[PDB]
Amino acid sequence: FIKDDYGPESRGFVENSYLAGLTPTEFFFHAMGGREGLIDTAVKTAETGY
DNA sequence: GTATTCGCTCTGCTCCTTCTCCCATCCTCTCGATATGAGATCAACTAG
Repeated sequence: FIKDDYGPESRGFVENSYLAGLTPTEFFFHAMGGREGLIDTAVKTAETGY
């Protein structure tokens, strides 16, 4: 991306469906979001269990 | 003789420092590391 690109593509809007398939940038941004979910799931457990 | 201070003490108030505590449950597997006898004392015999 160009510098200072606040457009939807650049900042992680996946304009495709799962049937259409994600583009490589959409794939990476989606992996980032899913990683957030995985970290939350793996980090909340200790602190909720305590 | 009372102002007036004034030195000194008594808390007491924030704050910074220390220190001590805690950090889900359960389960499977692999892998590495991790002396000896002589003399003395005593007590049980073991008989005289």
